[PDB]
Amino acid sequence: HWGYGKHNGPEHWHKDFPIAKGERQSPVDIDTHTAKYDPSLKPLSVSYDQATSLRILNNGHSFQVTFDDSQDKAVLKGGPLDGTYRLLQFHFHWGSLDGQGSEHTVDKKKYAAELHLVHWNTKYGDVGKAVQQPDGLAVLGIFLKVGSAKPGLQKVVDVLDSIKTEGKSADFTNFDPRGLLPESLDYWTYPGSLTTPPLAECVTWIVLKEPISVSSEQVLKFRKLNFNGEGEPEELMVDNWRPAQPLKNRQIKASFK
Ligand SMILES: NS(=O)(=O)c1ccc(NC(=O)Nc2ccc(F)cc2)cc1
Ligand SMILES: [Zn+2]
Repeated sequence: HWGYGKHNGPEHWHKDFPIAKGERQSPVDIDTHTAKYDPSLKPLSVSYDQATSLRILNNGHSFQVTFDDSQDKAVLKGGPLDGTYRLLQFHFHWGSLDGQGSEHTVDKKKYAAELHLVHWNTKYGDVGKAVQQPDGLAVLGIFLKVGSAKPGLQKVVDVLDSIKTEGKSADFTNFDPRGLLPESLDYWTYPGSLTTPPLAECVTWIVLKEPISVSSEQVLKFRKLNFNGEGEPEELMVDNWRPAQPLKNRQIKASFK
């Protein structure tokens, strides 16, 4: 099926998911001097104090930390959003080299990785229903640059050895995702899509201005994961990012000046 290689990568996805060429595809380049400050945008409300992490898992295209989304526990609200969105999972996209790896870009600049905190609109009842709606998901995107270590990321780094290959998972309870956030919650926002198949056009994107810094040792451990399953020819899980897509008839709004 689909992946990030030369014969199944982003240039191939449209054949099984024709919405790949749709009108609100993600990621995009954020042109900072074309994004307009919108003074009617509210501050984001990130309420993660009650977050309950469950598992960490290699799904053959990234690794994901999953949360209990059966109650309002870890929710995103405010910003451009109406209503309440529950945190379901987070995952990353990263490169083979530090100059590439993010999905969104900023004035064509690529960061070393990008964190996606995936939330779904509780008015649709379950995530499967939400992905069929134009306002079903809100993904909070955070850029990673290589510099100083991110202490809140180390517990994730520590366990990646135990989920090296596709299909492996581990208990990952009591993880606090607040340790992955930068200081500022200033943000760009636009309407877009999932960046992996099925590429559904169901996402309000909220991309934070301020990257987090992670150490070279931390991102190196990302690069030691495998796309393949156990026992099969080792292909390093690197460059699992979709490139920027046409902005088409969309405006990116900034919450800052
Ligand atoms: N890389 S991204 O845009 O943040 C993203 C987030 C979520 C998905 N996929 C997803 O959530 N699928 C899903 C559908 C129904 C379910 F019940 C659960 C998951 C794909 C890309
Ligand atoms: Zn993602």
